[PDB]
Amino acid sequence: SGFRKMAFPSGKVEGCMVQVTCGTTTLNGLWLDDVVYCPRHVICTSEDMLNPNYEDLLIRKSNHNFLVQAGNVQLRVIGHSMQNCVLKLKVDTANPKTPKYKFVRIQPGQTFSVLACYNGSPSGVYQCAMRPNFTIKGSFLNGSCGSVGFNIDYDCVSFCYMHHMELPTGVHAGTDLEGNFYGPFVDRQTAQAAGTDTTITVNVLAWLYAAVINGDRWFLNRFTTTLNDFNLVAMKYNYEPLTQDHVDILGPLSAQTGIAVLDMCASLKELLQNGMNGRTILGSALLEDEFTPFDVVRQCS
Amino acid sequence: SGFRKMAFPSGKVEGCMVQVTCGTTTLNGLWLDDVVYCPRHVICTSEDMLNPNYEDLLIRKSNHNFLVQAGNVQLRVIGHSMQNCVLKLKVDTANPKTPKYKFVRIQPGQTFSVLACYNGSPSGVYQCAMRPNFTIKGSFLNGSCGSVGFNIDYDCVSFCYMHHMELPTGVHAGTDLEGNFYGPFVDRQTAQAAGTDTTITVNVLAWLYAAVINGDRWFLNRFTTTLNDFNLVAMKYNYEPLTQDHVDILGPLSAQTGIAVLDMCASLKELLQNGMNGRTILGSALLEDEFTPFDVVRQCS
Ligand SMILES: C#CCNC(=O)C[C@H](Cc1ccc(F)cc1)NC(=O)[C@@H](Cc1ccc(Cl)cc1Cl)NC(=O)[C@H](N)Cc1ccccc1C#N
Ligand SMILES: C#CCNC(=O)C[C@H](Cc1ccc(F)cc1)NC(=O)[C@@H](Cc1ccc(Cl)cc1Cl)NC(=O)[C@H](N)Cc1ccccc1C#N
Ligand SMILES: [Ca+2]
Ligand SMILES: [Ca+2]
Ligand code: NA
Repeated sequence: SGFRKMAFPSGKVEGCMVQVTCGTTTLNGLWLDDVVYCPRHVICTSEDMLNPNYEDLLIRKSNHNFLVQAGNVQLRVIGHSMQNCVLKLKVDTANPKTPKYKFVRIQPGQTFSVLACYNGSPSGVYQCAMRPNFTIKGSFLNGSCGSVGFNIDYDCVSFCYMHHMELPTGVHAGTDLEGNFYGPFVDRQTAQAAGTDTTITVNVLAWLYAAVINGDRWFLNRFTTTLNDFNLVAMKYNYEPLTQDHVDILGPLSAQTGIAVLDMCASLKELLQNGMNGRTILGSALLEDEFTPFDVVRQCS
Repeated sequence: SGFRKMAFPSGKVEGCMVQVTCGTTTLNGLWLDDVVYCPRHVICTSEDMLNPNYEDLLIRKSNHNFLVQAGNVQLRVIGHSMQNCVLKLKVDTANPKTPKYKFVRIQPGQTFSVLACYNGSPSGVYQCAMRPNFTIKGSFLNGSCGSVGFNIDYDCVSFCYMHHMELPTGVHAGTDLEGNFYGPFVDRQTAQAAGTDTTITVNVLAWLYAAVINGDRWFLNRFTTTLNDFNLVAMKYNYEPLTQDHVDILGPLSAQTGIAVLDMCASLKELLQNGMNGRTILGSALLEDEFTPFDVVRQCS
C-alpha cells in the first residue's frame, strides 16, 4: 500500500549520459550506439543565441569543434549532422551500455521520468507530466540542457524528451528525440510564453481511484452525473472535457474498486465545488493531475 | 528553477539487487562484494512467521536451502549468518558492479531514496523521509521486502534502510543494514502500532526557503518571533520544537534569501494559524515536511 511520486529506475539511462562541449558551451548528450544526441544550440555563442541561423552555424563547424566526454574517456567525433533541433554527433565507439530503446513522442497528460544531469553526470531523478500547454514543470538549473525524459517498458527505454530551455515563467520546454519541439517554442534566447494551461481530468480521476484503492474514501458519495453534465463543470474549473475514450481506459480502476467512472465524476464535481475542507487525499491537499491511469495501475496493482 | 520530489539516480543500486528464495518465500536481497543481505524472515514459513524463534530456524537451515538469482545466473551460497534482523548469505562470486558504499543509520526527519524491487528486479524509485515515529510512508506491495533506501555522496552509496514489513495502518517499517529496526518494531507477523507522528519543523522551514528561492513569496510577512515563542505554536499544531542547531543548518538558506530563520518562523506561525486560504506553495496546498535543508540546497543551488 501507499502512493508515491514514482520514477523508473534510471540506471539504463545513466549509462548513456555524456558531456558535449563546443567552444565555451557545455551541456549533456545521449550516447546510443555510435551517435551522441544533444541540443543543437550547443554550437551557439551567447551572441549567436539571440537570433541563430543554425544551418549557417553548423556549416561553419567541423568534427574537431566537438569535445565529447564519457566520464573521463574522450570520444572522438567522426561526423555530425542536424535533426531539426537536435545535433547528432557520430563517434568512433559504440556505447557498450546501449539499452534497447525507442524514440517516441508523447501526448499532453502523459508522464515520464527525468534524469537531471550536469556535465554529463546524473544528479537526480523525478517524474513529470507533459502539461496540456506542452511545457513541463521540471526542476532544472544551468547546465541541465540535454537531460532526457523517458519511460521504461520491459527493459526497453522509450526516450520521449530532451531538455532545451527554461521559459521566463520558470517552466521548461524541449523536444522529442527527433528534435521536434513540444509546443509553440523555438530554440533561441528570446522570451516565449506558453498558452494557458488546463487540468488533466482523466489523471485526477485516476488518482482518486488510487486513493480509494489505498483506503481514502471520504470524498465518495452516492451520487452520479452524466458525461455531458460533468463537462459543464469541467469548463468552469478549467479542466479538460472527459471523453468516452478516457472512461474506457479508466475501466480497470473502475472495476477493481467497484466505482463507476461517472460515480467518481460526481465525487470530483463535489470536490471542485466544495473544496477539500482541510482534508487530504493520499497525503495531498489539492487534486493531483500528474498520475496517469497507467501510473496508478502500475503502483497499486 | 522548479522544485520536485527528487531521488538519487538508482543505477548503482540496481546493479546490486538480487532475488533470494528459501522454501516458498521469495524476496529481494542486496549483493555487495561476496555477501547478499536480505530480511531474515525469508527463512520463515507462514506458520513460523506468527511467533518465530530465528536462532532456532536458522540453525535448522543449510546453504543449499537458499536460492539466490542475479538476473538468471544463480549464485552459489557458501555460507550464512545472522546480523540481528538481516540475513547474510556468503556467495562464491563478488559482485563486479559493487559500488563504493557505507552502512549508515539515519535520524528521524532525514530523507533517502527507495529503489522498490520485486523478484530482484527494480521497478521504481522515489523519495522518503524517516518519520519522527520511525516509520516511512512508502509505496510497497507484496514481494517488495528486501528493497533498500539509500543516499548517494560522491559515487559512494550510503545504504540506510532495508524494507521488512507493512504495518496495519499501511505505513512501512524496516531496519538499517545492520539489521537493527527503526522504531519499536519486530519482524513477526503481528499487528504492531507506531507511536503518534509529528511534523518535521526544520524541513517545513527548508521548504519555505525553497519556495522563496523559486519566487513564491505571498506567505512572507514583515513580522518576527522568538525561538521560545515559536515553540509554543509548534506544540499546539503537533510540530517538533525548533533548536538553535536546526537554525544553524538553515543558515545557508537564510543567507541566500535574506530571510532570517525567525522571520520565516513568523511566516510559518501565520500559515499554521490561518491556513493557506486556497493558495499553493511550490505546487502544494499543504506544508510539506519531507525535504531536508540538504535536499533544498542540492536542488536550488
Ligand atoms: C523563474 C525564472 C527566471 N528564468 C530564467 O532565468 C531562465 C531564462 C528565462 C529567459 C528566457 C528567454 C530570455 F530571452 C530570457 C530569459 N532562460 C534561460 O536562461 C535559458 C536561455 C536559453 C538558452 C538556450 C535556448 Cl535554445 C533558449 C533559451 Cl530561452 N537557458 C537555459 O535554459 C539553460 N541551458 C539552462 C538553465 C539556465 C539557467 C536557469 C535555468 C536553466 C534551466 N533549465
Ligand atoms: C492498509 C492496509 C492493510 N495492510 C496490510 O495488509 C499489510 C499487512 C498488515 C498486517 C500486519 C501484521 C499482521 F499480523 C496482520 C496484518 N502486513 C503484511 O502483510 C506483512 C506481514 C509481515 C510479514 C513479515 C514480517 Cl517480518 C512482518 C509482517 Cl507484519 N507482509 C509484508 O510486509 C510483505 N513482505 C510485503 C507486503 C505484502 C502485502 C502488502 C503490502 C506489503 C508491503 N510492503
Ligand atoms: Ca459519487
Ligand atoms: Ca515573517
Ligand atoms: Na522520484
